[PDB]
Amino acid sequence: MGKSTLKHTRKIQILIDLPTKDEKKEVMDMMYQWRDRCFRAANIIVTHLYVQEMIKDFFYLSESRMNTTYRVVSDRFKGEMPTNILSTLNHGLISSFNKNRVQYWKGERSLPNFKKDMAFPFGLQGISRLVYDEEKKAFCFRLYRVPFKTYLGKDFTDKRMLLERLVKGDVKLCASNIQLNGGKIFWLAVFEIEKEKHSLKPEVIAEASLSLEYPIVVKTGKNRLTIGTKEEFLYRRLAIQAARRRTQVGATYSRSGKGKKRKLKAVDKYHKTESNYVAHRIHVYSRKLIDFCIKHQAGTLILMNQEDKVGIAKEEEFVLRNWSYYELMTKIKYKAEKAGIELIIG
Amino acid sequence: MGKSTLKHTRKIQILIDLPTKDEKKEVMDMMYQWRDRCFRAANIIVTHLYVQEMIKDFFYLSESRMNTTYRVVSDRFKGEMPTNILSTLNHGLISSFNKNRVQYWKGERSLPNFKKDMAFPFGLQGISRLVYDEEKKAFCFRLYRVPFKTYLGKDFTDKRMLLERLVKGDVKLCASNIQLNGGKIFWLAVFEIEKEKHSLKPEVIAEASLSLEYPIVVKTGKNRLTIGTKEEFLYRRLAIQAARRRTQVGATYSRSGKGKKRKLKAVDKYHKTESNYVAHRIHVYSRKLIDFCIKHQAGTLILMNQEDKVGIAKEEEFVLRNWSYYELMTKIKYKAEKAGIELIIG
RNA sequence: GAGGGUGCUUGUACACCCAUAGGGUGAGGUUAAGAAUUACACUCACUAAGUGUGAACAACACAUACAACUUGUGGGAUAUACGCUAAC
Ligand SMILES: [Mg+2]
Repeated sequence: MGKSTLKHTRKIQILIDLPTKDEKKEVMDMMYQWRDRCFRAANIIVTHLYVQEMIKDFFYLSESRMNTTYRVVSDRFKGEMPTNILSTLNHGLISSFNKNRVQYWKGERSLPNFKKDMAFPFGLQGISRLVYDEEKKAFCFRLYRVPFKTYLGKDFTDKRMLLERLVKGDVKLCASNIQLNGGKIFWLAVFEIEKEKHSLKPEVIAEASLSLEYPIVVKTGKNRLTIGTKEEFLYRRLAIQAARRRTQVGATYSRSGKGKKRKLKAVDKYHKTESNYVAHRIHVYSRKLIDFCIKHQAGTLILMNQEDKVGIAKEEEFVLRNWSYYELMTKIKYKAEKAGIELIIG
Repeated sequence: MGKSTLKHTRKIQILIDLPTKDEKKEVMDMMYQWRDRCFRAANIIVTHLYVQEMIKDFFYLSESRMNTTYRVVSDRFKGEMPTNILSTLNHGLISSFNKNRVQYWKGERSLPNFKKDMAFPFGLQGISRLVYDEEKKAFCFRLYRVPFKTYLGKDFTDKRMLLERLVKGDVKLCASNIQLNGGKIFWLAVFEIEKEKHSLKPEVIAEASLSLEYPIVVKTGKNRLTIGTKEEFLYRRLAIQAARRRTQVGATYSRSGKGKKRKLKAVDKYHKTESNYVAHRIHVYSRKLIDFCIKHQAGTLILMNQEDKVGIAKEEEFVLRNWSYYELMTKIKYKAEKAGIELIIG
């Protein structure tokens, strides 16, 4: 079933917030050792859990589920590797194996050997002091008593204000991972955002137009969305017309005397299919327009129409022509009134 | 004595020799079943081998095999499929894993993942009663007590002599496989064919360069040959790419509600068309290069990969990019090793 | 009219067909609505295609010029192309 909360996966840049470069090098090598031990532990856990699962087929093997494996790996790596990271890795791998057990038994998928370059996971008990510093103009935190800062760069994307509510507590932080790539340290962070009931805000405006290059163009707030293309909308129509043309040409050069209905029923069918295709196109474009209005909570929509240059002359042609091409005004009004959107014709 | 033979893979189409279509469909269904069971068995083989290796590593750090893997795949798939396929699959996977054991423990490689669309193996013990039939104009042979006839058609020179060599026993067959594709059965045979003897003078050197506005330019002495044209490699491929992009844009409102396979049914054609086209053009160029080497009795050919102005800045580009674009070096190696011509890189 | 079928596999063209094939469906899954029912770049699968004989959507026979022929496969909305498999 669809969960009441959505999940967003992002990749922010985490950097050592320490003054001395020697401390930075120490933290870097300790992170690298962390990833090495994480790989070794993860491979050992996945193979051991496979052995415990496949006790039937391992007859030739010469001699809850958390405790034995986690403790064995712990005593193997006590003092040289943090314990909560092992706990998070073990929990994640057991979740994955419980998910893919059937596939592994049937033989569809082989056992994925986690390589040395795995993005090593970390739990909630490891991260600390996740607060936004205005003096540094960035987010800062403490991972396992190691200071760290965020270098989001020239990012205008959702990550910044995601972290804003995250430090504001509106978002629960899931089991996230630290990835190392080419000396760059990223935080593969999974945020759980509660799906608030999107209330159609009556005060925010939306403008929809019948452009020349795109059939529907919609503008709402600081976002613009194009709906289809002339080529996409016209490919099937051109195919239908070409089929009609070749059928008529073949019939005109075919054998007569067998009835005119047998000669033109294909042409009539092709005409009907062309009309039905355009109707389906109108339906799907209107559906996407209303859907975009729903997700942006645009409670007010205007069909800004034609009027431009105070009565300008006729151009080449308008894709979807006017608002009354295929009852398009009616279809949009219908889907709006079922959605809960007031409509103002323009 | 050194190896005087080079392994070559051949695709021989095989039709099913039963009178009516009910038996044909039954045997085709059984053959699909064979392929599916082979993929499952191969995956289980790889998982078991990796688990064995990691358990050995675990036991070493804390403080026969072929028979075992063959036995486990047997008892998992006895009676539903022939037995020779599983043994050859076992032996091949064991050879590959014994070769890559160090990398797999270290972690620089990912464990193999076999899918439902693989060729399944069979050894030289599968072919029985291989004889040319005069009434049916085909070679007939029984593979695991299943009759099969060869569909060569207009191949009165190439594969008709290689298989006529097999019945006499002059040419040896290594392990083969079988591919199944859209109602067609293909046999992928690995033949050990001796190298041709040609009059080659090692003193004469034919210079070939991956440069110019042509794909590969070769010359020696005073003769020159340009292998292919830009309009036949880059521009034609750009047409496939542009058609694919148009199809991808047009697939957002293609037939929806039927999964991503059908919504992308038109896109997938151009991914195989472009791959096949480039693999054929590289084949033709790689053959037209070794052809010029053979024609003037060139004993060794030099491949100068760029090396322009001893490390100069990047120009726009020259066709074919580098000397391993689409296995052009990997392909040139075998056409040189068989011919006895030495290959020089630079 | 693109693109496909048949002409051993791959490529170019070629004769005959198919082609709204970016289409027409079916099964499973998720979702909303009081319902009809919508949806699903969710999973999976089916379906058109040479000539003569032949009752037949059985089968058989016939069915082009040029070159290659170390292979199979996964991912790829705007990531520039990456990885798995056999062999030397
Ligand atoms: Mg064909």
